[PDB]
Amino acid sequence: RKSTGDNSNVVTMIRAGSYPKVNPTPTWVRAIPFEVSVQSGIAFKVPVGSLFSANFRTDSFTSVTVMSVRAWTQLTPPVNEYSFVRLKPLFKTGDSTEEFEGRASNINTRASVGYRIPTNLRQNTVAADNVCEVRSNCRQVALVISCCFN
Amino acid sequence: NRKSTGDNSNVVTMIRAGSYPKVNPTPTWVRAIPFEVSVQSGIAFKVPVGSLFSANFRTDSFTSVTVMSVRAWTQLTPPVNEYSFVRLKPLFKTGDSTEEFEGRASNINTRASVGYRIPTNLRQNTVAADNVCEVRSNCRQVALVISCCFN
Amino acid sequence: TGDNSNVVTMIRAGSYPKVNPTPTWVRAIPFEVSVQSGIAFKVPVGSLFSANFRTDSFTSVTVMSVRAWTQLTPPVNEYSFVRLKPLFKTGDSTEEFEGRASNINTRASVGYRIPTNLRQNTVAADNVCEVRSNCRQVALVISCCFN
Amino acid sequence: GDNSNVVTMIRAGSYPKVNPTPTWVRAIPFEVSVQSGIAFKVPVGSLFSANFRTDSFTSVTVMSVRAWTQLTPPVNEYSFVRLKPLFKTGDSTEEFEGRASNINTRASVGYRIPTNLRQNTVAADNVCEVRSNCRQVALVISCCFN
Amino acid sequence: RKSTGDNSNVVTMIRAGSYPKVNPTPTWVRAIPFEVSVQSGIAFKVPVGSLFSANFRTDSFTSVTVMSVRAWTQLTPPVNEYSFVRLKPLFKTGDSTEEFEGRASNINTRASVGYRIPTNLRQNTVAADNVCEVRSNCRQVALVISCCFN
Amino acid sequence: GKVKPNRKSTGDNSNVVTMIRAGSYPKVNPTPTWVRAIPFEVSVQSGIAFKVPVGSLFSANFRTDSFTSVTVMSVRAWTQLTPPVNEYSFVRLKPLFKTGDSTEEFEGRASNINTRASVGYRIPTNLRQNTVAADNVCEVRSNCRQVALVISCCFN
Amino acid sequence: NRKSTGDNSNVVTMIRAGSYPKVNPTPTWVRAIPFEVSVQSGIAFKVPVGSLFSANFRTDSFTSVTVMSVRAWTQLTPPVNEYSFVRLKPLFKTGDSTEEFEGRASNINTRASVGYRIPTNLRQNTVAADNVCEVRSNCRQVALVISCCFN
Amino acid sequence: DNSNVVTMIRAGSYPKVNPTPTWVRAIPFEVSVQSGIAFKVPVGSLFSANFRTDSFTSVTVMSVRAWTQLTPPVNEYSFVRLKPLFKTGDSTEEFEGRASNINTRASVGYRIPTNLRQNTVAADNVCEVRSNCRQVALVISCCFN
Amino acid sequence: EEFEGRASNINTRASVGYRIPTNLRQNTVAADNVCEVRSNCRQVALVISCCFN
Ligand SMILES: [Mg+2]
Ligand SMILES: [Mg+2]
Ligand SMILES: [Mg+2]
Repeated sequence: RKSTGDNSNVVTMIRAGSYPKVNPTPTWVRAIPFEVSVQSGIAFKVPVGSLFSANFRTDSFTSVTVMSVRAWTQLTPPVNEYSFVRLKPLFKTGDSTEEFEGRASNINTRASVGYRIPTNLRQNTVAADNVCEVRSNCRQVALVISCCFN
Repeated sequence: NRKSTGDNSNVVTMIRAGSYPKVNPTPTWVRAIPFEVSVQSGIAFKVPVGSLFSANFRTDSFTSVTVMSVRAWTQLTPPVNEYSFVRLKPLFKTGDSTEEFEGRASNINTRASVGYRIPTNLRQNTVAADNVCEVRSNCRQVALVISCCFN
Repeated sequence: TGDNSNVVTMIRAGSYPKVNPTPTWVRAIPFEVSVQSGIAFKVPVGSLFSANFRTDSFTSVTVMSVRAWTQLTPPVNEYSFVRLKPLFKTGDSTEEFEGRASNINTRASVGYRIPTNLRQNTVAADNVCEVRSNCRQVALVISCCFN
Repeated sequence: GDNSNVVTMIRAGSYPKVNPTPTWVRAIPFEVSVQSGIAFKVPVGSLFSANFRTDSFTSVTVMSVRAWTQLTPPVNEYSFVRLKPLFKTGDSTEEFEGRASNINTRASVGYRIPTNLRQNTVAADNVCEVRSNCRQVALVISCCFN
Repeated sequence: RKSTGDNSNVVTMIRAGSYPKVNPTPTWVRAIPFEVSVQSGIAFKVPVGSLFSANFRTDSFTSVTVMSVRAWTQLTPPVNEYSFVRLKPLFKTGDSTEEFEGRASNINTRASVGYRIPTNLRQNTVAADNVCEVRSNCRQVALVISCCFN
Repeated sequence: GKVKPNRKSTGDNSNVVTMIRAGSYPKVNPTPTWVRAIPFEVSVQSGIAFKVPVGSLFSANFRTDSFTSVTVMSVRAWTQLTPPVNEYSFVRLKPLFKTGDSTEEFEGRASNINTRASVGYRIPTNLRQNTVAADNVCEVRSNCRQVALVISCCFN
Repeated sequence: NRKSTGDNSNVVTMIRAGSYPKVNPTPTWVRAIPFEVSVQSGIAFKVPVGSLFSANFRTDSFTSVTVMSVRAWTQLTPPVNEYSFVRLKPLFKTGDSTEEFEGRASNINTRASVGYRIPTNLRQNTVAADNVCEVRSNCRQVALVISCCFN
Repeated sequence: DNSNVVTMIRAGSYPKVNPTPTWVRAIPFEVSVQSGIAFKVPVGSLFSANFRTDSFTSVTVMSVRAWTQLTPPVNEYSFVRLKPLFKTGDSTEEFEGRASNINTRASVGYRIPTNLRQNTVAADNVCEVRSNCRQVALVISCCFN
Repeated sequence: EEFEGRASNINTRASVGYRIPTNLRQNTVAADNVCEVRSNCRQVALVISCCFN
């Protein structure tokens, strides 16, 4: 039968009022997953521009406030080795020297690690800027960046 | 309660991330899209859903949308001696409606406003080729604010 | 003790309200169909739009539940029965909701409710369901929302 | 049951009492033209039309009448509108008047018909006299079609 | 009288009454398992018709309301890669763009995605229709679709 | 106990597709069992019992042609046609079992000629084994030439 | 009241019967059937079900019976110097058992008894041709008492 | 108890037995009746292999119920009377019942008090039946012994 | 019924089983069979909870 309260099955009028405040191009909190190629014994600078793309619905943005960064190895490690990945946060005001590392305990398993950016270091970064250096015995690294597009 | 409320520190801190989660590069997005449409005095006007997908709204990677409710305002002044008015007639691919949700301005200098909610049992996707509602008014332009889910 | 005035009273009206000259209408529409022995009859949604029901002004409707009764006596020695197979534009069903009489002189009846996820609009060209019966006519009472 | 996502059987019983032409409580919006200094008699027939889904009715029990000035007033003047209820058993002499305190704003007033006077009216009957300095008055009539 | 306040070991009479409502062809809520072949870099469209088959006892149905969809990689991934799988729901009233993706964190383990269809999109579907686009680096994906046959 | 409160409702619902963080591949079964009330009719001669074949339960008309076995739980019967002139309808059921047929004659008679007669019987749990198309459910005697059955059973 | 000292009356009364009820001229009747069986030394005797069906038990009208529990007693004195004993090996059409539920008398002049219950999942009907169990005993006769459900 | 295999019974002394016990029943059987003529129902009708009671020679009747088994004469509503009978003395009641729908059975029954519940053999009569329908259906609650 | 079970790790066994309802727990002899077994693996290992009698 379905209820009649009221009635919940047909269009109903909305007693709107004054025109509100609008914004066609609002912000957007997201977790952007993407991968990068990494060489052995060399750090790779993760460019912020990768966060802007139609593949994420974010190419309408030009700046992004990074909150946290997480990385997983995306390919198998060398023979006899265990996957490992490292993150060195970068900042326009001053690059860091931390090497947040994670090593797999099962060769067949990924190695993972992340780092949170404190509030006092949460600013906008443009495509030209770099998020962090990535090091890994695996040739590709899977990244998942929590950030705020604006 | 209270205290730290998480971490609240001044430098980067490690995250003991684990197994690669479930991700989605192209998620959904619930939005309130504002956009205008020109109208003539005496003729209805079908609002194309294709107006909701546009780079002006960041809703450009989408091809389908589920509309929840529609609200309309007269964007321009009415003719001389008249009070603004605006009508909305919901439209559905399964069967157009005959409602004419109408609102009128009680002050000539003020907008007319009206809107309608779409019940859950009629909230299916619409693409660019589909329509939303017929709009009537004595004002030559109508401002729409449409609550919908992009997917 | 519950009566108000005996003369007209003023209404301190305000700003012109939101109005709708053509509202919706939740109804229970009764109508009959003619059914042949052993042949299913597609009930046309267009039957619901008619001045006989004050619904000639609608072109769409949301059906909620369908109830059916046999309108005429069944064949000799037989008991009445009636069957409803829901029909949907998105995918016809194969259910055969059947009710039977226990007294030859009595009507057979059965109905089916439509879940909220399948309650979209239908126009005259569409069909509600299939009807089968040993009786030659079936009386239906369709609960529906005109809009 | 609502939680169901498919059709479910109904164990219907006796053929119920039915009515293909039921009644309907409505708020009917429409406008009427008015000349300066002349009262206009509102016809009940303006309530029976396929613009209101009511062309299938012939009688209606009016409950309350509300009016708003639909067009601007004369220069220098504030809008006003009056209503004199009319009844077949004897017209009234009240002039329920409302005025706008801002020239750009509509003037509004309405009256309630008491229970004892809520009888049917037909297309030839008249609801009330409308007076106004604006040339068109919008009316909303809460009534019961039957 | 059963067996004196027990479960009884004998047939017992039922005082049946009027002939009830009946339905020889009732609805059926099911969780259908089946596999689909997926190649590299291309999306496969899952045909709703795969749900109608005598291998699921459902060849008597011509329409079905789908509720949820779960995918699992059915074969091992390419050398050095971690399995993954994506799911893009499809609807007649408007295909979606979500690429619900799930990856494996162990090369020898499956990757699992799943997505639920809201109620307002739970309409029937026939064999000619489709359910979703499947992507995966594995040559085959196992699917378990929770649906309602009617 | 105290199952009185609570509500759940999946914490309300939404309007768009949502991800499911599925896990391991579950256990599955493409050809599961099915509990059913199967309605069908059988023709009866006057004063001659008719053995109801179990094979009637397996038919595409009931969506069960894919089953070759079934466990019967309860049998209910109704006279499907009018009785003889001057007679009140009646129907008898005699349960049949492979391990030993019964001699019961569960009988129900109409108290109005225009009305159906009805009766049914319940199979105890210690007799609810499987049956195939060739086996029989019960005998059916009646004064009406057709009997309507509704057999509550579990298709496996 | 009414008839003055009714309810527990010494007179006939009227029953306001209604619709004709569901009848069954051949119900089931659960029983405890006592009967004897002759036994030879060192030889097992298969007890036939068709010993439950006899006008001596009013059961000549049944053809099938569901056995629930079997009980046995030595019906004649045992050999010289011996204590009575009796053994039961349950038999089933779905598969014969190998148990030997045995009893013995602690006084030579006293009967030896024993029994076994049939679990629910094994309580199907049995016809005359079938067997219930095997009986062994040093006494030339055993008395039985079977709890069974005729139908 | 709750198991799936035979279990032993620690039986004791041989118990009291009875191979031919009593039996409480609700025997149904039909009898022809002529118009304006009462029919004496024979207790013998209660002893038959159709009821499994062919082994009883006596029975204690407790209550008798009757339903018209065939349709009534044209224009007439069905009815049926019961007159209890006893060896110690026949009664003169006529517990009557009349159908309120020509298509419906007429029904009436009577209950026997404990002081009149002695045994009756085949040659004994339970009651006289009268009706306008040529056949009457009887359900007798009785204790076979 | 075809009660199936698959392994989420290639190196790991796939497992599944079925319960027999009380009403179907009769005796079975050597000639009888218990169930059919299908598998892509060449050898399957069983564990049958049963009551010998
Ligand atoms: Mg790795
Ligand atoms: Mg005005
Ligand atoms: Mg009669």
